[PDB]
Amino acid sequence: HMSGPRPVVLSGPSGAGKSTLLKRLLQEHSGIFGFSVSHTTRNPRPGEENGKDYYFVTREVMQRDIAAGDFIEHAEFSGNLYGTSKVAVQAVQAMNRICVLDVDLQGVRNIKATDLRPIYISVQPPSLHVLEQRLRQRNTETEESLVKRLAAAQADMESSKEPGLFDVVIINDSLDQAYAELKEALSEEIKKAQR
Ligand SMILES: Nc1ncnc2c1ncn2[C@@H]1O[C@H](COP(=O)(O)OP(=O)(O)O)[C@@H](O)[C@H]1O
Ligand SMILES: Nc1nc2c(ncn2[C@@H]2O[C@H](COP(=O)(O)O)[C@@H](O)[C@H]2O)c(=O)[nH]1
Ligand code: ALF
Ligand SMILES: [Mg+2]
Repeated sequence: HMSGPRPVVLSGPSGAGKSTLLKRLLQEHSGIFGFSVSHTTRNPRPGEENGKDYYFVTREVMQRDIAAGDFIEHAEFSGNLYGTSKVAVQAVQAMNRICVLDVDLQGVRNIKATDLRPIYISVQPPSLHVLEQRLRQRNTETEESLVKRLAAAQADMESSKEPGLFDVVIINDSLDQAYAELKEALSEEIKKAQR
């Protein structure tokens, strides 16, 4: 489906601030944005809610849906499966809202190959050390997956500099500043959606 406004793809390393920024955006502008609820096989963290943060499913269920053709894209990240189902995006488009997707770098490259035509925004930590500090001060991950996520962060941090890959790169040093720059990147779309 290509009806509705231009979608927004938000990416960046684990722990960079994607969820925090998107939660703020959906709170302030709940009438114009909607969140694509991805499927994942990873376990929920305290406070996460099925059908809101993710559809938390088993690998068997995820695989059956993949085999059925139910996903726009999927990827393996730090030992678990993640994916954007067709219905997750179509539900937001049906409501005439701007669909916001939170995906990894593989997901960005996957979505580039679709007809979705989004704006691509990368959210970056000030440094890898701040990232690790932020990730560990949450400690929702095993050491093994913290290692994998810190490695993927470096690999994907470099690609944020790839010309033409992202439309905007936002360094999340101060959350208030990053959130202003998020809305700046979307200001024309927000104005159109409001009028
Ligand atoms: N500007 C900031 N300064 C300090 N800590 C932050 C900032 N933004 C987010 N955090 C913290 O960093 C952690 C990771 O943020 P999160 O939004 O979960 O990252 P992601 O969704 O990109 O994996 C969270 O515990 C959050 O409270
Ligand atoms: N490719 C892809 N990546 C996703 C999807 N949902 C979440 N991710 C990504 O998977 C990584 C891990 O997410 P987390 O486990 O921290 O919630 C993040 O980079 C996040 O953006 C998805 O549907 N598709
Ligand atoms: F989006 Al994350 F760790 F919460 F990469
Ligand atoms: Mg997150």
